[PDB]
Amino acid sequence: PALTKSQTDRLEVLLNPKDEISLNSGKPFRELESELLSRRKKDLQQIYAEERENYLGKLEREITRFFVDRGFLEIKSPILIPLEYIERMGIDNLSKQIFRVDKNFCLRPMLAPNLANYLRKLDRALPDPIKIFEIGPCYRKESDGKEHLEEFTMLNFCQMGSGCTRENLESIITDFLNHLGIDFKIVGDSCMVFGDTLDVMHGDLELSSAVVGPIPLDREWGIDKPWIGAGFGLERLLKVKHDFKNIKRAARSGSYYNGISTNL
Amino acid sequence: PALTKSQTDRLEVLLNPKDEISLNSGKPFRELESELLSRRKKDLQQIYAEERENYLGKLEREITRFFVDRGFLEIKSPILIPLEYIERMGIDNLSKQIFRVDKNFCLRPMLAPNLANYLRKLDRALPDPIKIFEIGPCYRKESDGKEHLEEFTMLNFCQMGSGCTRENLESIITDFLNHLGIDFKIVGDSCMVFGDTLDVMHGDLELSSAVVGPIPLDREWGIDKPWIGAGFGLERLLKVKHDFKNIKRAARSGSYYNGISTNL
Ligand SMILES: Nc1ncnc2c1ncn2[C@@H]1O[C@H](COP(=O)(O)OP(=O)(O)OP(=O)(O)O)[C@@H](O)[C@H]1O
Ligand SMILES: Nc1ncnc2c1ncn2[C@@H]1O[C@H](COP(=O)(O)OP(=O)(O)OP(=O)(O)O)[C@@H](O)[C@H]1O
Ligand SMILES: N[C@@H](CCCCNC(=O)OCc1cccc(C2(C(F)(F)F)N=N2)c1)C(=O)O
Ligand SMILES: N[C@@H](CCCCNC(=O)OCc1cccc(C2(C(F)(F)F)N=N2)c1)C(=O)O
Ligand SMILES: [K+]
Ligand SMILES: [K+]
Ligand SMILES: [K+]
Ligand SMILES: [K+]
Ligand SMILES: [Mg+2]
Ligand SMILES: [Mg+2]
Ligand SMILES: [Mg+2]
Ligand SMILES: [Mg+2]
Ligand SMILES: [Mg+2]
Ligand SMILES: [Mg+2]
Repeated sequence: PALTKSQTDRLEVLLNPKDEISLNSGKPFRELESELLSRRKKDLQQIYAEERENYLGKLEREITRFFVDRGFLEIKSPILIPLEYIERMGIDNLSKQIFRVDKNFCLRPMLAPNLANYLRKLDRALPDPIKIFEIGPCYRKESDGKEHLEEFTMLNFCQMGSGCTRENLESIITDFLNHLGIDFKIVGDSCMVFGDTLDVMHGDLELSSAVVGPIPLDREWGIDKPWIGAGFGLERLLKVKHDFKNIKRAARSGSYYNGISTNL
Repeated sequence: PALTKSQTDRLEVLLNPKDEISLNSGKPFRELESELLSRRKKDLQQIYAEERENYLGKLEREITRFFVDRGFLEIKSPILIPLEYIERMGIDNLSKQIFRVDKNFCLRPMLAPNLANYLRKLDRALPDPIKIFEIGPCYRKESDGKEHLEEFTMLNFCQMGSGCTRENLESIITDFLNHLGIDFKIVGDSCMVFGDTLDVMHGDLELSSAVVGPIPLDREWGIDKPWIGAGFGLERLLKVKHDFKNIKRAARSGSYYNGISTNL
C-alpha cells in the first residue's frame, strides 16, 4: 500500500533525525505511526525525567555565559520599538517584513538599533572598549521556508572603541562557533542597512551577518568610534546542532518540544 | 535656591534607593547632579568590571533553575498569538489592553493559553502529574503608573493531575518566594478569566494571581483534570528586591541598566 500526502506529513512530523526509518518501505502507515509515536513518547519522557530544559532557553543561557565571561555586558532591551527606528536605520519604504503595532511602534526585526543606543550611552560612563550583547525575540514577515521563521531569536554582540578590527571580529566569531562545535566559513555579502557584511555560513545556511564599522549610518545614531558587531539566529544554530530538516523544530512553538512533536 | 520640576526629575532619575541624599537640602542642583553622576558611573563601572549580568535575565535564569530542579518542564512558546485565544479565554470585548498585530494576531497579555495547550498535549505523553512553567515577555496597554509596564515579563508555573490542591499551590508559592527572600501574604481576589484567585501580595503590591482549578473555562481548552497555576511579574519581584520607587527601573529599557540611569 502507498501512503497519502497526509499520512507522509504525519510521519514526517513524528520522525526525528536520529531515526533510520524508511517511510516508503511498504510497511503500513499504522505500524510506522505506532513505532514513531512510541519513540517520541519515550524521548519526551526522558527529557521530563532527566533534563527539563528547553533548547532555546538553554542555548540562550549558554551563549549568555560565553559573552559575560568574555567581558560583554548583558542587555535586555525593548522588543516593541518605535517605527521611527526603522526609518533611521535606512530601511526605506525588509520594510515590507515589519510587523506594525498600533500607529508608531513595531516589533523589532533586529537588535541593532537598541544596541547602537546602548553603545552611545555607555561610552559616557564605561572604560574603552565598550562590549555588549543581547539575545532575544525578533520578528519579520517571511515567505516561509525551511530556514525562516516569523518569530525568531537573535544574538547580537558588538564592541566600540579599541580592538574593533576585522581580525578581532573574526576571532570572536571563531571562538564562539568553536564553543558551540559548529563548523563555518566566512563569505563576503552586502545588505541595505550596513553595506558589506561578513556572512558566517554553514554550508548554504547563513548563521550570521557581521559588520566592521564605521559606516555612514553611524552619524544618525550618535556613533562616532570604530565598532564591530554580528547578529546570529539561535534557531539556525539549533537547526545545525540537531540536524533538523525544518527550522520550525527549533522555534517557539506549541507543536514541537526540543524537536519532538507535541501531537502524540 | 529652589529646584525646578525639570531639575528634580533629573536628580530623581540619578538617585538610587541606597543613597541618603536630600534633594531639597539647599545645596545647588549642579553639585547634587555632579555627586549623583559620579556615584552612578562608579556603580555602572563596577557592574561592567565584576558582574555583567542584566537583572531581568539573571532573575529569569534563577527562577528557571528553581522550577527545573523541582520537576517542571521549561516552556518557550510564541509571544505573537492568535486573537482567537483572547476570545476563547473569556476576555469579552483587559480586552482593551490587548496590542493587536495585523488582523488575526496579538501580543500575548498572559502566558496561560499557551500553557493550557501544553498541559493538554503533554498529558498524552508524560506521567502524572504534568508540571510546566514559562518565563517571558507579555504585553498590556496600561494607564502607566509605578507598578504597571506595557512590556513586562511573566512567570507562570502550573501543574495538572494529582497534587493539584490549594495547599500544594500555596506551598510552591511559599517555597518560591522564600527562595527569593520576599515576604508576602495571600488574599482572596477575583478576576474575569479565572474567577476567584489567590492573590500573592507584598504590602499593597500584587506579585501574583493564582488559581486552583478546575474551572468551567477548562472545557474550551480541552483541560479535563484538576490543575493549579500562578502568574508572577518579574519586574515587580525586582521592584521589591531592589526597593525601586518606579517599576520602569526594572523594565526592558534603554533608559536604565540594573536600575542605574543610562543618561550619564
Ligand atoms: N526570518 C528569520 N528566521 C530565523 N532566523 C533569521 C531570520 N532572519 C534573520 N535570521 C537570523 O538573523 C541573522 C542576522 O539577520 P540578517 O538581517 O543578517 O538576516 P538575513 O541576511 O535577512 O538572513 P536571510 O538572508 O537568510 O534572510 C541571520 O544571519 C540569521 O541567522
Ligand atoms: N502591566 C503590568 N506590568 C507589570 N506586571 C504586570 C502587569 N500586569 C500584570 N503583571 C504581573 O503579572 C501577574 C499576573 O497577571 P494578572 O492578570 O494577575 O495581573 P493583574 O491582576 O491585572 O495585575 P494588576 O491588578 O496589578 O493590574 C500580576 O500579579 C503582576 O505581577
Ligand atoms: N543587525 C544586523 C546584524 C549585524 C549587526 C551590526 N550592528 C550591531 O552590531 O549593533 C551595534 C551597532 C553599533 C554601531 C552602530 C550601529 C548602527 C545602527 F544604527 F544601525 F544601529 N550603524 N549605526 C549598530 C542585522 O540583523 O541585519
Ligand atoms: N494567567 C493568569 C495567572 C494565573 C494562571 C492560571 N493559568 C495557568 O496557570 O495556566 C495553566 C492553565 C491550566 C488549565 C487551564 C487553563 C485555562 C485557560 F484556558 F485559561 F488557559 N482555564 N482553562 C490554564 C493571569 O495572568 O491573569
Ligand atoms: K530521520
Ligand atoms: K513561533
Ligand atoms: K534614595
Ligand atoms: K520596555
Ligand atoms: Mg532575510
Ligand atoms: Mg542574508
Ligand atoms: Mg544577513
Ligand atoms: Mg491589570
Ligand atoms: Mg490584580
Ligand atoms: Mg491578578
